[PDB]
Amino acid sequence: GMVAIQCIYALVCLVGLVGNALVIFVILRYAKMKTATNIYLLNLAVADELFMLSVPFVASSAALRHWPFGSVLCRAVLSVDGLNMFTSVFCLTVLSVDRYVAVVHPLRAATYRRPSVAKLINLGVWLASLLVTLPIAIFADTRPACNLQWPHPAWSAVFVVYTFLLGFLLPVLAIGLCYLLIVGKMRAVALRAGWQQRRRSEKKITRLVLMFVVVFVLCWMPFYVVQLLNLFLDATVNHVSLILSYANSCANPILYGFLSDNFRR
Amino acid sequence: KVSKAAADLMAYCEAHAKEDPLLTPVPASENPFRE
Amino acid sequence: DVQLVESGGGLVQPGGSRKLSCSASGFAFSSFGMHWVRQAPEKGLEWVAYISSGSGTIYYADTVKGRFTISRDDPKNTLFLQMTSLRSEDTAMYYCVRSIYYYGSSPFDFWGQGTTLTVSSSDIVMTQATSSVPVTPGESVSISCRSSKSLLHSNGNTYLYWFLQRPGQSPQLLIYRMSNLASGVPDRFSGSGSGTAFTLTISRLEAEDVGVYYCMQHLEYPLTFGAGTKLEL
Amino acid sequence: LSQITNNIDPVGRIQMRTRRTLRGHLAKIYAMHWGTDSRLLVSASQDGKLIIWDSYTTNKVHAIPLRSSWVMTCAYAPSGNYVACGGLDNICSIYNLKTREGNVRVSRELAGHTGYLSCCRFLDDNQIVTSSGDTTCALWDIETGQQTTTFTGHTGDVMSLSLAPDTRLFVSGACDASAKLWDVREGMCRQTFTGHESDINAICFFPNGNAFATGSDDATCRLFDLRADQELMTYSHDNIICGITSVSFSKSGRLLLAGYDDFNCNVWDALKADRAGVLAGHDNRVSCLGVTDDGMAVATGSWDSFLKIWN
Amino acid sequence: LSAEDKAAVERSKMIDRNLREDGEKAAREVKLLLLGAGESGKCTIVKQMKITGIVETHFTFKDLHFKMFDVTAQRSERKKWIHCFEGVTAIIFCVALSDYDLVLAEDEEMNRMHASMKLFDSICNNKWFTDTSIILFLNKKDLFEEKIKKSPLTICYPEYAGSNTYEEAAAYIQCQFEDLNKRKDTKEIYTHFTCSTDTKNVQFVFDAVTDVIIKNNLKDCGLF
Ligand SMILES: Cc1ccc(S(=O)(=O)N[C@@H](CCN)C(=O)N[C@@H](Cc2ccccc2)C(=N)O)c2ccccc12
Repeated sequence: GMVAIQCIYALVCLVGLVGNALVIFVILRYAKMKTATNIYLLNLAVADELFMLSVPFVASSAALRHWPFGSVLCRAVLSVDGLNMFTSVFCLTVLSVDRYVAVVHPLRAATYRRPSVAKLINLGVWLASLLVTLPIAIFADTRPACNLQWPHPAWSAVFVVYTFLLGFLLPVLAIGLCYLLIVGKMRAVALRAGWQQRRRSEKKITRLVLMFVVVFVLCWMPFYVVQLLNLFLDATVNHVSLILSYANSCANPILYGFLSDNFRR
Repeated sequence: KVSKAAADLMAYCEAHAKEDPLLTPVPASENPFRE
Repeated sequence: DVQLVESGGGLVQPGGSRKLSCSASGFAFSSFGMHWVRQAPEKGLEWVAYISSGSGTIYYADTVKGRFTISRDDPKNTLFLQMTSLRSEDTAMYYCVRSIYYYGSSPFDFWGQGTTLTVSSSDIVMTQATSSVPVTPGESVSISCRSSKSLLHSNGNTYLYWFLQRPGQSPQLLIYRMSNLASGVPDRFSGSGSGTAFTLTISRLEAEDVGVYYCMQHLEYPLTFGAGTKLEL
Repeated sequence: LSQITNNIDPVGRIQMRTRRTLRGHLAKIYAMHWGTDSRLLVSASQDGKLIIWDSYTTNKVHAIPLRSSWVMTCAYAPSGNYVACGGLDNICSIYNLKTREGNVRVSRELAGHTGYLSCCRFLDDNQIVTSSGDTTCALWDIETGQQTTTFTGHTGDVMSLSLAPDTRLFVSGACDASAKLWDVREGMCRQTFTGHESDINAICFFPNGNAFATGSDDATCRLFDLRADQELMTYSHDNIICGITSVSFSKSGRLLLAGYDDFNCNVWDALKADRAGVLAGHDNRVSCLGVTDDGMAVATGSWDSFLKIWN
Repeated sequence: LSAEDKAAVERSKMIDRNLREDGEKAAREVKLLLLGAGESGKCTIVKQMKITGIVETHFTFKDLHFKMFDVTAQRSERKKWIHCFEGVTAIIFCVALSDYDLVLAEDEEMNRMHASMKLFDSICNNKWFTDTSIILFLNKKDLFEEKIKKSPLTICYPEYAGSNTYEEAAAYIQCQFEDLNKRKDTKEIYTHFTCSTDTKNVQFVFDAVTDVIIKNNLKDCGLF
């Protein structure tokens, strides 16, 4: 049944479009790039909209069972699609490191949270993402679908696991170690200041830092495990797997900015 | 008499309104504040 | 008490270096742009090098570009001028001048004593059309100067500086912005002009006004001084 | 006076465009002052820095490191040589801008007051009127540093000051809803100004010299005279439920610049008390406001470390 | 033209950089302010520092700089200068436990405990210190326990009836000062026992200001 699959496709695009349009509004009109964190939030905000530049093509081509646009543009739309998902991954990684160094080492982060360095490291992960994205250009071909073409299965196996570690495994382990050390020392400060009982503010943080990690897994890991099923499948497991993966960057606007009181104020 | 003392401001505001860039429109080239 | 003393007393042989020093006292050496002005015996002044606060903007003259090197020390309040590949035309006094740049400032206020170094043997041209005016005190004296380019800018001010050099002493500023006298100068020097022609009138001349006059522009680098109007009694 | 002035009316909507925004501060701005040259303006912030801004190029002429970060007032002398800064420390450290050195050196400190210094204004290079929080004002010197004349007639804490065009008599309001026209020659008030109900916060003279505006924390301004002393007009409106932190006039004395603390300024008609313009854009409550003597632009300062220039 | 304006901009950009570290040096250090009425017992908090207008004190402890401000004698009303301190790390309070029996020598009708409690609510419930934490100290705990074995303690609170013991009353009045605050969802209130004996309570305020700057760092990250 492609009715419910096509219905949630427009739902992910519509709910995320009004979400990113609100994030862009509340940042450049109230925050106006105050420090590194609001600049990092602006990075994924436009990267999500850059990710919405590809969702109208994937949803319509899925109903056409393959890619009828061409070959010169498909290699470009898959490059930017892989670029934004690498950008969104690299953005949340250094931001979690930035959130880690800001609460643990306030005196050390005073020299790294500058608006100057924030803009250099913003495009610094952009050029680093193309460095991990350009392999999609070295083997870009269209053999009607429009997927990647490798000469040997061993090359296709070592490639999908290369982006699985540096694109999924290592970054989700970084945000998990950064967030755990944030709430780890925050609880240590609670025991030292006399607040042995877990206050409501720390419970709000531990649920928020856990929600960021748990959603990042259940939205990207289903996308990574089905590609290994493509390595060695069903015709209904790839359609909704991309839907929940596309819903990740669509729900991120209402997850990072709406829940926090810093943006809605 | 305070009624005509209030009207004394007319002799100072209506006579100095020509050299007031805030009340009268002024070109942007004459003003040092330009983009 | 502002003081700019230089060191390195001794002639240099062509084919080496001297690397003279210049210390500062009585003022914040870190917040002043240091200038280097040369003057051969009975010759016009000429700008050499200028460094700003923090070694940010370091400009050199086309005569010294690629040959001389300037280095300042804010913690030491000492200016080191490394001079290599010297020749006979480098024989001058090497005046050191401080300057701060803002609206209403007085650039080129204090001049150093300078080191008279000798050697073993486009740009805006500032012309004065007069080199010597022998005039005894008793009447007013007016000295004019011309420029290759009109010094009238868009903001409104005209960047022009007058310098008087007494025999055996260092020059000092007379009027900045062509209409504003520096600190410590009585209201006798009145500067006038429009674009290219300028005028410096002295109502009453004393023994303090007898010297060589220089009309320097601060528009483009290298800076150029006037021809030099010497006064006689 | 609405029965008089039948020839005038609110001139449409005064739309002052934001030309310059002074950036560089990192704390809450609390005071500022202009000059006749209308190019250099002083500004005081809670970061302990006194900056001499360039109005036309948005550049910083001087950066004076203040000893006390809790500065509440600052003045700019007409000679452009000295600037004062008073605060909670009650040390009106008058600095010297035009000096032989590079750094700004303090000329004279004034530590004779007991209450918090609220406002200071330079009469000339020899006399300066500085108010304080002990319900009194005093006239200070520079070369020696004393109180030539101490005005003790207010029951409330003084907040702001204002100088006349001739600098021979000045009005000053206090927190007890009372303002008094003090004299500099003999040194005592002639007639008080009691027409408000809340704490008077801002005081500014009229360009003619026979009137002055008063701004209290009851969401309204008033215009008093110096000859008959009776209220002529009230800048009251039900749309304003906030306080007042600044008030000023233009060069023609027609458009009253009222710096209300509701994140936006208001350009009121100085003759009919009608809303002519609303200067919006500040991200925090405004505390200081000043119109240039030339009348070209108007500088408004808020607690968002931003100094906006309106023209 | 860039003739001399370039050097003027370079000079402005030079002090633009210099003012940036000064703002960062002031941001990494802790800025504290203490209040209190007459006989507030502030001699304890100002003595642990290593060292008209208000008094200011500097002291560095545990590799962290603290900028504590002493109000002292200010006859002016706080309404006109309490908004200047909007942005301090954690405002300090010093209430005297020996103020329950002695009354204020102003009108012979107001108790010192009620006057200090009225000042605690006036400082806490305002439009400026909603986010800043309050660190109140119970000064002179030995003088308080010496009088509680002779006084019923009902002088301050007439509706109270309990044990006349230090550990009981120190905890009872602690919850009492934690009920006059209405911003229980934004700010935090700390309580500690300070005296000449068992001194060096700076470890409490050090862990307290560390909790605030982290709460401020969490606001910097956008997590609250
Ligand atoms: C683990 C892994 C597998 C495959 C690719 S991948 O190089 O194959 N590209 C992705 C792009 C998804 N955002 C893809 O699964 N794309 C679909 C859906 C689609 C996308 C755009 C247009 C049309 C259709 C596809 N059938 O091509 C990856 C690319 C980058 C990182 C990891 C990848």
